[PDB]
Amino acid sequence: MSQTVGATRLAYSRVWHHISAVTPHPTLSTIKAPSEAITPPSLGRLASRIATILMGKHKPIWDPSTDCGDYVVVTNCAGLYTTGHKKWRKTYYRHNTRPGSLQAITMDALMEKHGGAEVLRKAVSGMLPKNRLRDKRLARLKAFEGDAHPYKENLVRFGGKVVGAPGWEEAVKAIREADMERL
Amino acid sequence: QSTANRTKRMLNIPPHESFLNVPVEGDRIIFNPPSSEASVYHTPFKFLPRSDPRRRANIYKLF
Amino acid sequence: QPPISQQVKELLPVLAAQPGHYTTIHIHGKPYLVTEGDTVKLPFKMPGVAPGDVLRLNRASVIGSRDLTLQGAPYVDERLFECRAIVMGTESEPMRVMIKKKRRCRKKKHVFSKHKYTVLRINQLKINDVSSL
Amino acid sequence: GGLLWKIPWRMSKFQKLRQRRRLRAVDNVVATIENALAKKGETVKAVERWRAEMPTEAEMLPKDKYTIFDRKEKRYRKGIHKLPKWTRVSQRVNPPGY
Amino acid sequence: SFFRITLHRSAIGLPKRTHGVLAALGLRRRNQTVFHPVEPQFAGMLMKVKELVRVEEVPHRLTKRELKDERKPDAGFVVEKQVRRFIPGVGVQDEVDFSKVGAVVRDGKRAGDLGVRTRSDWEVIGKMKSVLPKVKAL
Amino acid sequence: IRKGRGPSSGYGKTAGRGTKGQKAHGHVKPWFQGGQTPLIVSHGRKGFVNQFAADMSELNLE
RNA sequence: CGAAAAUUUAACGGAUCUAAAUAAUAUACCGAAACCUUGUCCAUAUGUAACAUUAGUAAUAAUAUUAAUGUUAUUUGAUGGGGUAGCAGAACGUUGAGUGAAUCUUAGAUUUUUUUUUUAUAACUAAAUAUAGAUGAUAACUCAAGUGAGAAUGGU
RNA sequence: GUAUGUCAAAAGGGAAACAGCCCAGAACAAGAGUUAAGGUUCCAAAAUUAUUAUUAAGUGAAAUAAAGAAAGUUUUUAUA
RNA sequence: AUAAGCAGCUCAAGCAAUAAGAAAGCGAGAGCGUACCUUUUGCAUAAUGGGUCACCAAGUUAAUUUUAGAUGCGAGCGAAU
Ligand SMILES: [K+]
Ligand SMILES: [K+]
Ligand SMILES: [K+]
Ligand SMILES: [Mg+2]
Ligand SMILES: [Mg+2]
Ligand SMILES: [Mg+2]
Ligand SMILES: [Mg+2]
Ligand SMILES: [Mg+2]
Ligand SMILES: [Mg+2]
Ligand SMILES: [Mg+2]
Ligand SMILES: [Mg+2]
Ligand SMILES: [Mg+2]
Ligand SMILES: [Mg+2]
Ligand SMILES: [Mg+2]
Ligand SMILES: [Mg+2]
Ligand SMILES: [Mg+2]
Ligand SMILES: [Mg+2]
Ligand SMILES: [Mg+2]
Ligand SMILES: [Mg+2]
Ligand SMILES: [Mg+2]
Ligand SMILES: [Mg+2]
Ligand SMILES: [Mg+2]
Ligand SMILES: [Mg+2]
Ligand SMILES: [Mg+2]
Ligand SMILES: [Mg+2]
Ligand SMILES: [Mg+2]
Ligand SMILES: [Mg+2]
Repeated sequence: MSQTVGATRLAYSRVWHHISAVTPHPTLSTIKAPSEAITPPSLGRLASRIATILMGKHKPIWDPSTDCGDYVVVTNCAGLYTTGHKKWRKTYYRHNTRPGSLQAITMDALMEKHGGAEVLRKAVSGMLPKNRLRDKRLARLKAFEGDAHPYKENLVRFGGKVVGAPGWEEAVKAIREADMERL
Repeated sequence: QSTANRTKRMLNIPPHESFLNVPVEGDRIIFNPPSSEASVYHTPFKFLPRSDPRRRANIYKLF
Repeated sequence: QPPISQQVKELLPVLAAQPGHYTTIHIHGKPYLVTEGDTVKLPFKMPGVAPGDVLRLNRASVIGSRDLTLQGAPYVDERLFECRAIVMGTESEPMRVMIKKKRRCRKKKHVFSKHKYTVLRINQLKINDVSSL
Repeated sequence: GGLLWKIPWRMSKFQKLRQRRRLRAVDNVVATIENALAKKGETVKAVERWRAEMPTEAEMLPKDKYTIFDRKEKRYRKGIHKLPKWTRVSQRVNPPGY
Repeated sequence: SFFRITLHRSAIGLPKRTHGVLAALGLRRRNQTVFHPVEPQFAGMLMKVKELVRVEEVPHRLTKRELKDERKPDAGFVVEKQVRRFIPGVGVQDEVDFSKVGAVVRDGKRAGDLGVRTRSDWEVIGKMKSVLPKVKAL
Repeated sequence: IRKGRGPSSGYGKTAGRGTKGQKAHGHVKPWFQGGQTPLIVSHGRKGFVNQFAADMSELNLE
C-alpha cells in the first residue's frame, strides 16, 4: 500500500500534449524504409494513439472510473494523411429516426464544411468507451487545421523546450543529472 | 465484472520495464531512478556537513 | 556458501545507506511488497501460530530503495537482509451467501462462506553489512 | 435455415498455428512411444500402422492441414474446423486425387 | 523405463470408449500425471488418447509423495520464537526461542506443576521488601 | 418423508409422482396391465382347493 | 464487372485499417468457475491420542480401566464435490404435551424493533421504550401433529 | 432409420447477441499463478511481434452468391 | 435536471459524529447482469398465472396386507387367566 501513499497531485494533473498530423512518425507509420518514405500517422492509427491518451491509459495509475485523461492538441489536420481513395470514397451516415432522412457525406465533402478536425473527432470518438465520460474525454482533443492554436503556452515543457521541439530531449537529460546530487 | 478476481485482471497495470529484466543465475543491483518527485529526506550534497562520509559522487557515476 | 558477487558487495552499502527501503517477501510463493511497520493480512489461516509469535522471512524477491534495486535470480540471498514479522492474530470476514439457482427451478442452494485470515506486522527490515563476507 | 451457426468457411492464422502444433505434438507422442519400445526390442501393431499410413506435420501439404474431403462441396473440400471435435481428433489423410 | 503420462485435454465430448481408456490409465481429472511401465499394453493404450495426453520416458517411478513435492512452494518463513501455548492433549508448553538454540511441556493437576506464576508466587514477590537494584544500575 | 414442503426436502412440487399423468391426477387399478389379458385368463386357473381335508397337527419322533 | 426491394449506413459487432487484408511460416504474451498453490466448507473412510456424559469393573484412610455416544486434534500429507424427473440420509423451525408442586425474574422475567457476535433456514451481546412475581417465560430430552406458502384467472 | 456427441438435466470461456457448435464439467476465497478453445491497434485482457509473397478493389477484415466476360496485375512454363 | 440499470452483484471518489475515541448509511463514476413460476425439444419471450401485503389453503386418518431397522421372548410367540 506504501506505493500509493504520497502526493498524487501530479499523477492526476492534465498534461497538454501536442502532435502534428503532417510530421512523419516512425512508430505509427507502416512504411519504415527508406527514411524519406516514412509517412505520418494515418487517421485511424493517430486516433488509436490519441484515444489511449484521453483515457489516461499511458499512466501507471490508470483506472477506467477515474477521469485521469490528458489533453491532446493536434495541428495541421488539413493535411490529414489517408491511404487509398478514402478521402473520396468513404461515407459518413446520419439518421434522426424519420424514415427518408438518411444523411450521407464523403470525407472530402465533410472536410470542406468542418475541416479535417471533424474527421479526426469521429475517429477518436468511436475508439473511446461508450459511457458517461465519452464527451468529457473527446472535448480534451483540440484539433486545428493549421499550425496555429491558443494552447502554444499550455504545451508541456521541460526546461523551456516544448516536447516535440528540436532540442527537447537534451533539456530533459540535463535536469535529471542534477537530481542525482542528493541522498 | 462478475467477480472481484475478473475485475483485478481487467484493471491490471504491468510493473516497470526495469523490474522485468530479472537476472539469471545470480544477484545484481540495478539502477532504476523512478519518474517521481523525491521527498525532503533526500538531503542534497550541498546541505550535508563536511564531516558526513555519506557525501559521494552521483550513483550514475558509480555504474 | 556461494560467495556474493563483487558488484553487489560494492553497491550494497549505497543501498543500505539511503533513507527508505522496501522488500517483496514471498509467503508460500505469493509476493507481498511491504516495508518496516506495514500490516500484512494473509488470505489464509496460517496453521500453528498464535498472537505474539515471531516469524523470520527468508524468501525475498526484490530488495531496493528509491534509486537502486537488488534482485536475486530465484530469490535474494538470505545473508544480505534480515526481515522479521510478528503474528498480530487472526481476523475473519462477514458471512457471505452464494445462491446457486437455475431458471424455472425453485431449488435455491445456499453456500455460506466465512474465512479466517492471519495478520502479520513487519517489525524489522534491514540490510546486513557484507564487509566480512 | 433461420438458426445462425456463424462458422466461417476458412480458418485464421491463429487457428492454423495451433493446428500445426497439435499435429506436431501427436508426432512426439508416437515418436516417444516408438523409441521407448525399440529400446526394449518390442513393437505395437497400432504404432506400426500409424507410421506407415499417416504423415507427419513436416510431410503434410497445407491443404491437408486445414481442409478435409466432403463429397457435398463444389470442389470436394471442406474446412477442417467444420469437423466435430476437430481439435481432439486425428485427421491427416484424404482420398487420393481429391 | 516408465511412461510419464499427463492428461492435457478432456474427453467431455468424445465417445464413451475414450473414457474407458483414460480410466484404465488412471487419469480422472486434467493435468493428472500417472506412471506406467513401457509395455505394448500401455503403449497401445496411449495411441487411442494421443490427442489428449503428454507422454515422456522417465528412468524410475516417482512416488505419490514425490510428485506433489515438486509443485510445493517454499514456505518463506521460519518460526524463531513461540509464546506459551496450551496444547489440549499435552499440557502447557513453555515459551521457546529457536534463534538461541527446547519445547518443554509441563503437565499436572496443580497450578505449580504447570510452571506458571500462581497467587502464591505473587505473594512471596511482594514480601521481598529488601531486594534493591545495584547503585550503579540505577 | 413429508411431501409438498419445499424443493430442498426432495419431495416439493410433485411429491415424487411425475408430471401430469394418470398416476399423478388419479389412481390406476392394481389388476390393470394396460389392457393386455392376464396370464390367469390366457392360461386359466388350475385345480381346486380341498375344503374337506383334515388339517392334522404333525408330530415327529425326534 | 456480373451483383436489383421495399423504416437506416445494414450480416467486418463498431471505430477504423493499405494491413489492423490475403497466402506460406516462427516466437512471445493474453486467455475460463478448467488445472496448480496456499487456506476453508461439506461428504465418506482409516488408525491413534485426548476432553465430556452415561452405565459397568477395580483401587482408596497413610485414582485406574472397559464399552457406547458426542467432540477436537492428528495418521494414510486419505478419497470425493453440476444437476431436472426421481431415490435416499441427516437436521432446524412451528403448535401442544410430559419431566414441572421443576428453574429463573424491580439487582428487570417479558417487550413483533435496532444493534452485535458465532459457519448462521438459528441463536446470541448490548441498547432504547414500557413494567410483570404469576392465566409469565424457560433450557435439555422425549411425545403427538389442524407443523413451514412469491405461485392454484385460489379464498377473506 | 443408423453411427457419435451435446442439449434436455450443464453453469463458465470463445462463436458480436446464442439450449444443441469449438473448448471445458461450477463446493468457497486468494494469485500481474499455469493452460484449453479463441485471440493480442482502440472500444477490450494481450504483438501496431518477426519472415517471404500477393491484392489497390476497403476486395477483404467471424454467415465465400453462379456460369461467364476482359490489353487489371503478378508468377510460372513455352516462344520471337 | 447530457441521461436508455429486473433497480441486484464486482470496483469505488466523495459526503457523513460540535468535542478524546468511535462510520452505520447514502453513494457520483467503471464494469457484469434480458424477473419469477408453470408447461415445453426449446421461453427475456409478444405462451400460462399473480395489483401489493397479512392470514386461511394440499400424501392425512382408519382397517387390512407387507418390508426394513431396533428390541422382548424363543420351537415356540402373542393374548388372556
Ligand atoms: K402440473
Ligand atoms: K467491407
Ligand atoms: K398444510
Ligand atoms: Mg434468425
Ligand atoms: Mg429432485
Ligand atoms: Mg414416486
Ligand atoms: Mg416414495
Ligand atoms: Mg407418469
Ligand atoms: Mg459496418
Ligand atoms: Mg475446481
Ligand atoms: Mg465439480
Ligand atoms: Mg423493545
Ligand atoms: Mg390443536
Ligand atoms: Mg395466491
Ligand atoms: Mg452428460
Ligand atoms: Mg422435459
Ligand atoms: Mg453452456
Ligand atoms: Mg471479436
Ligand atoms: Mg500473466
Ligand atoms: Mg489494452
Ligand atoms: Mg449531470
Ligand atoms: Mg411448442
Ligand atoms: Mg408472461
Ligand atoms: Mg394477468
Ligand atoms: Mg387480493
Ligand atoms: Mg388465523
Ligand atoms: Mg396452515
